[PDB]
Amino acid sequence: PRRRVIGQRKILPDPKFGSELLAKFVNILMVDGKKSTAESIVYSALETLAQRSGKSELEAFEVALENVRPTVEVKSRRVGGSTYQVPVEVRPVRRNALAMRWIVEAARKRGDKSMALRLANELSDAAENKGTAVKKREDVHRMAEANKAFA
Amino acid sequence: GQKVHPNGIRLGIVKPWNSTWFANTKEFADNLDSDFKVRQYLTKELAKASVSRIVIERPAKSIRVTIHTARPGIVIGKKGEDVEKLRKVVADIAGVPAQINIAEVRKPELDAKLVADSITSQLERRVMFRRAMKRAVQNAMRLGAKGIKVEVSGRLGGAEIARTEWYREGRVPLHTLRADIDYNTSEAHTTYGVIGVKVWIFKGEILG
Amino acid sequence: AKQSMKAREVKRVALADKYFAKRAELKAIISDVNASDEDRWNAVLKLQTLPRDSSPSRQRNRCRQTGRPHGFLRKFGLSRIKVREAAMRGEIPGLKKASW
RNA sequence: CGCGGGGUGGAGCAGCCGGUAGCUCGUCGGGCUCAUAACCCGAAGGUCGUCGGUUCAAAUCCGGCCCCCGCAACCA
RNA sequence: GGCCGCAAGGUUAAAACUCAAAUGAAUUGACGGGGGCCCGCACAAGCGGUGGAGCAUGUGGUUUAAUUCGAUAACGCGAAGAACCUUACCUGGUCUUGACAUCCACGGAAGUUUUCAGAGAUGAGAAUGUGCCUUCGGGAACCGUGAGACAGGUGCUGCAUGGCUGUCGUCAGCUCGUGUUGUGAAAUGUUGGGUUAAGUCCCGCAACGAGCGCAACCCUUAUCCUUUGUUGCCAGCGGUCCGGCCGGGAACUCAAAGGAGACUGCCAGUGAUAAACUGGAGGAAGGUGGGGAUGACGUCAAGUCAUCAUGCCCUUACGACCAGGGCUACACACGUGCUACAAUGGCGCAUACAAAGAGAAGCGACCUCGCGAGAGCAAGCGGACCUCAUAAAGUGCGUCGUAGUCCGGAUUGGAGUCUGCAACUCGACUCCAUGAAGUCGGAAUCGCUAGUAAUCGUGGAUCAGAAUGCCACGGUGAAUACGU
Repeated sequence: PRRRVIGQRKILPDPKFGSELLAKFVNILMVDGKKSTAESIVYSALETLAQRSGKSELEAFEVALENVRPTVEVKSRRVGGSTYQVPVEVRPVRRNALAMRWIVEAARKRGDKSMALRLANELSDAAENKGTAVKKREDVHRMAEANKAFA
Repeated sequence: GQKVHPNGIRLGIVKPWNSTWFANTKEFADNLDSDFKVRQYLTKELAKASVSRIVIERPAKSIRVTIHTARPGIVIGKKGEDVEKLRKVVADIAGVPAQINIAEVRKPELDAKLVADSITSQLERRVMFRRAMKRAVQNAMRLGAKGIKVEVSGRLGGAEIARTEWYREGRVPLHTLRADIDYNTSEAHTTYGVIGVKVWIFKGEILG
Repeated sequence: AKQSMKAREVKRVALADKYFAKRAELKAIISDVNASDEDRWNAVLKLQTLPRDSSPSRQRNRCRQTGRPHGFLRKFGLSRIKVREAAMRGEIPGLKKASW
């Protein structure tokens, strides 16, 4: 907004692992304020993922996230007659969010049956460095690279 | 229709109610109707008498009317002759035992409703509306109103294009809830049409 | 509303007042499962015979001042517009603008 | 009469081998538009003048007829 | 026409005809694809929609005997509820001082019961009564008849009006008095430096003051204390049918009534020795704490003569009564909603946690019957007591396994329940069957910054019956705001 920047609201860490990031992810996943179901789904995803990759539940998730975080995104300035997409260094708070969102989107897209399962699959893909979220990230990066002349 | 009614917004705080009784959902509508009737009757009767506020108050299947008027002498007539007469008719209207009290209005220039009525009367008898308005404002000021506003509207001087004109003097705070703003209205049924007269009289602020 | 409409309403009310005992009885008879068929039939026919304005489902609640059919309130017996006016004037006891 | 162009979606300009059946403005539809002209999306309008035949592809190659053009020649 | 010029043209220079202006400077506005500063879900950042589907609903149109009239910041709007009524419209059948009032004249007490014809309106019969008072020419309530004076009109004008309403906009503005400047329209104040949500506040300054508004006072919500404890409560006591139910207790919740509390008051820094700003301390709450009410001068000849009132037209009819029909029509276009398209789900069984309301021609337990809507019986209750009244999403266990499906419910057939004189046109709900379209929607387009959106149920008004609408209530409960 114009007038005043405001302090981001307080977020509680999830009961299972005691993590803020996890909680955020769960929130993102959630729909129609049905938090509980969403959190259950998330947990399920984690468990399966853990089983698959070993490690811990949280650590694996973190790793997955890491492979889909964008260093740089673009924005539309459009000062000229035609529009110029300009790259911008995307901040720590935002980058984490974006990756999560992308993952969620991928999960939603995916052709597997249960939501949780789909999510798990997505996570696995991210970890391995294939899939939808990763592709999206690449695209984002690619665009930035293309428009690197603007800065 | 911008403005809130100045009496209506203040009923909980500085202004009181006119009809002052309790009734259950059963008898409430009927009571209201009765009140409307009696009030209407009173207005019809005591037009020549300068009457400001009829306050109805019914306890224990018996109606207590309180007529605020500038000149009791005309409303009372001979001592307990006219009042008595009024009473039985009131009772009839209600269908219960009636009791009429008559409060004497000190300073009828500061009572808003009365002023409005006067203005209307003046309009009816073909005076210059503006001069009447001025008189209304001036008089109130003289009497010790912290402020007064009056407004008149429509077919002023029998003109084809209707308009509103208004005179304020002193201060008349309407947004301030604690301000004693005596508001009231009237209508001059002239040869060219109706001329509505509003008047706000600010007595002062109440501290509690 | 018109005068005529008001008059009609009044008439209807009067009719209702008149024929209540009979009509109610008839209704009861019609309902009563422990009763003769012929009797029931008679009752049904009897009801038809009675005037239509005798029914309470015929009469419309109008404003007691203006006779306006719509925007009515039961507690006050007045149409919204008149009710508001009353409130403003102080004429409805206890009623004031509500905020929460 | 003879000889060169050919004959279409409301008008017009439609990719040498017969299997492609249009594009412009137009009318409707809806939001853009401070307004319409709009930009953009989609939708109704054929016979391919006609009569036939070579061939599953035909209006699309040929035989005749009706017109539109253009021809240049003629006229006691 | 002359003179000049190679020419282009120059120079000299009319008239008819035509308009009541044309112009100059400055003034107040408005506007600018001028400029500066600032704000708002204005964009950006996000989440969910609308536009496609079916249905609901309003409008346009068309149709109709009529599809009532209005609204067109109109279009789930007036209408908080059209079967009859409502109703204003159409078709017929009827009435004409009249359905509604006042006034006399004079016939009859009002009224009460019942009969045939008629769609009904109405048009004809049989039973009762004579009350308050009379130098008796009779009266006030309530029917009857005729005369007129009048009634009546949801008939026209919102561009004659009042009242009420929308709107820019809860935008921070709009003015006035006196003084001064200018021939004057006007200006100044009200601009300028900062600051603020704010013409908020300070400082300056030909201004000095004032008013209406920007704020505060009001309701509500967040913490505490005192008072009062039933129909509300159960911490500690005894008893127990393990139910606050009964002795009791007044603690706690809760209920109202009255107080306290938040003021940049306290601390540090920045700032012009300031107004303020930035942070922190305490605190339930912090910088207007959250929400509501509150809408300046005015604008739109904005809306409403169909709420009401109010300044030409109809008066054996543009008034009144009635029955039936219509307002629910249907090639189509638009608006606002609901339900969907599924697995963050559907179905089945178990099971937990609300708030806020309503209720006497009313809400209706329990029990019995009905597959069910409901029916019968029938307590408790004008209600912190009784009833509406099981909250649902949720949670656990099972099942279905991506299908036009155990998704989706339109549509239609049968049979029925309730309300109501009456459900054909045209009500709601139930059961059994039937099982359309629809697999996230083109161009475009809307809402929302927090207990918000999203989603889940619950209640209320109008109301016999008839909500997916409106107005309320709690449950769960996000994302995002770099910035201009």
